[PDB]
Amino acid sequence: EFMAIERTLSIVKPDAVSKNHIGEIFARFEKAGLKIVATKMKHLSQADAEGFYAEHKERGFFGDLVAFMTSGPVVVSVLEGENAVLAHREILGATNPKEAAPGTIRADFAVSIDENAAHGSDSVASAEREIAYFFADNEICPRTR
Amino acid sequence: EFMAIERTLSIVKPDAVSKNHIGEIFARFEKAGLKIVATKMKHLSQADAEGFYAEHKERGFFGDLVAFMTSGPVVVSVLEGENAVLAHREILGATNPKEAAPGTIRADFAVSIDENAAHGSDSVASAEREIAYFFADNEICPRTR
Repeated sequence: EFMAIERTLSIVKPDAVSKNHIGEIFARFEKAGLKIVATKMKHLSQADAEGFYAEHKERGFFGDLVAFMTSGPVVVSVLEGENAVLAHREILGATNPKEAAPGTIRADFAVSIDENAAHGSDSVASAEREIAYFFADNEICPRTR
Repeated sequence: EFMAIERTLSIVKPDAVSKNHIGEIFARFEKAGLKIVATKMKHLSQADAEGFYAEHKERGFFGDLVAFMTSGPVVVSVLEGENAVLAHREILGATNPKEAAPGTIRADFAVSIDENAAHGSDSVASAEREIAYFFADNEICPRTR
């Protein structure tokens, strides 16, 4: 081990779920050495989505964001690995798919920032909050084999 | 539509989870036209596994099966699509990896029948039972987009 093991939140957003890219996206996580240690498919209620993005409730984009993130089922996951927060963001690419590097999830599975295929926690601090929002601690499944 | 839409249970077993093949296996489901309409990662308790395989509780292989299926986390999913029960079994390949056709999940991710990477429901009838074992009806997430 050379970097601290971290946990970060992934969401496969309703666009990428609807286009059946869950496996492709998961496979990218695993290829990069991250471990999926929790996952569940959910259709977010309005309150679920509003609570997750509560920091931004007064922002102009909030309504559309909440509508999109409740428009179809998502997959929420916890990814574990060395340097996971930044490693995940590297795989994801830039938040804006138009700026995302070739071969990244945003570049390959999205075209615009409003529907950009996947979420990743921005920081170690925000990951702790985001994971706790969707998962009980005892829901997370450490590897035992 | 030319065949009835069916739902079937998938389990990515503790071996394939431990070797980080969840994405690869999911991607195969989606490539074959199946939709993941529910999924969750779980570490089965002894009672969970014994209840799922209750038909076989008096069989000689039962103890080892239960030990294996509780040895690490699994991913349980519901797959939906035309002819899904048999379509899933075609992707999985023979239950015995030594008999499984090249390019199937059992052939590619397993070597022996006791730890054979993945479960698929045997029939429409057993799928109904198996899905109901792990999922509430309202847990399943129909596509809305």
